[PDB]
Amino acid sequence: DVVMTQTPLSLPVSLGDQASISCRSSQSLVHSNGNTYLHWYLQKPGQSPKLLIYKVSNRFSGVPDRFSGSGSGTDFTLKISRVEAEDLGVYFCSQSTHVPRTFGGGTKLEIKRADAAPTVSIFPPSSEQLTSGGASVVCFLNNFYPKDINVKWKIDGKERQNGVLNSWTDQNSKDSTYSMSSTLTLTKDEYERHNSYTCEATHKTSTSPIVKSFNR
Amino acid sequence: VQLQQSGAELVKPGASVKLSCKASGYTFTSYWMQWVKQRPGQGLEWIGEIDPSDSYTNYNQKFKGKATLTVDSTAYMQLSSLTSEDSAVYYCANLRGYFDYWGQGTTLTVSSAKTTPPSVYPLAPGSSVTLGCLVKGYFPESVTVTWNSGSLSSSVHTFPALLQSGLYTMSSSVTVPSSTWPSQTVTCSVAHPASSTTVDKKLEP
Ligand SMILES: O=c1[nH]cnc2c1ncn2[C@H]1C[C@H](O)[C@@H](COP(=O)(O)O)O1
Ligand SMILES: [Zn+2]
Repeated sequence: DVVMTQTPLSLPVSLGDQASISCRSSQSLVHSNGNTYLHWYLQKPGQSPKLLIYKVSNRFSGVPDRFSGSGSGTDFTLKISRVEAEDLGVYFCSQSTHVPRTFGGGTKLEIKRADAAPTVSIFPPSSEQLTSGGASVVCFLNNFYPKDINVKWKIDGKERQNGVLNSWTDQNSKDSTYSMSSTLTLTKDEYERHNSYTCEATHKTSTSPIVKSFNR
Repeated sequence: VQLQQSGAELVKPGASVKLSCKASGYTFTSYWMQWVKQRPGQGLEWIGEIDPSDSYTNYNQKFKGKATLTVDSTAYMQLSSLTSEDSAVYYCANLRGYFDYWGQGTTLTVSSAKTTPPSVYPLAPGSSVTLGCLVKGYFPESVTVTWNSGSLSSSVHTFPALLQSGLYTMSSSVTVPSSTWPSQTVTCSVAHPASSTTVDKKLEP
């Protein structure tokens, strides 16, 4: 099996700039028939991979010429001349000179953009959920950049560490920002014993923590 | 060309599964059908190919013991003696030069856990109001949340599911102009195919 190694694993790049993605094979991809079957795919989250370039530099139907492929033997380059928001995703190089067909590890294109502070929203457990004895209090930290953020839950001033669940979205294909939802899970009983529930976030954009709160 | 693929399958360890690929938009017989495997956060693995004019079949050694390719304009692939390492998305695809067409893939979950429908809870509380729906306690994965049957898509954020006590839980949020809610109602729709579930939740203050 030919091993394909891509460089790099993550590539941060501003809009309008240029991106170069590399791919090496453990051995020559030149078929005895003359052709070099090296290809490039783009996989956008939740979608099947889509072909960009086949046989090093020919473009599939509809692919624009901002994308070009180059290289030979064992070294190959995929070039994106002017990165656009919709280019984010993972790029895979694949070869079919040798059997079995093989793929690279993938390179995730990350868009660099201007810092954006998160817009925080706090929500109390719905009556429907209370009704069944559960009590999840949720926090949405929307549209921020960079992705590095920190969230703390405080109940009456006390910081609650256990029972919290955090999930981030992938970079937004439209504005290049990130989002995250932090959920604090308690029983109806514990919840009803206190008064204020605080969602605190510390992100590059503030110095002073961003705080959203609600008093039951 | 279009290659229609199942979508999801939940199977018990040790059992066998048979996935299907429905080919259209081209002469089925003209191209060799392929199969690729992709595990959640990793790269891709090639499995094998079959020729529709006859049934000559080639496989990668790693899957010699797991896959049995057959055809019909439906191409089939059968895995066997499944384990949690088989939990992955499988794609059927025509991979030949510029004739490159993939199917949407079938998310295959190998687990003993029982299919559990989700409980949907509405999340209600400037110039914009962010509303949401908490979808919790479901299995297997694969849930689609849409706002106003999908006509409200501009400000929607879908947060990936997480395991909380052997059961998944995720959320979705939508942001609308403040003056429009509660004047107009926004309702999130949650579909969980695996358990034939489609529950709508109206967001009220
Ligand atoms: O991906 C592939 N890997 C190896 N050989 C191929 C593949 N596709 C086509 N070929 C073959 C089949 C042909 O006789 C020949 C030239 O066809 P072409 O599709 O132009 O590369 O090489
Ligand atoms: Zn208290």
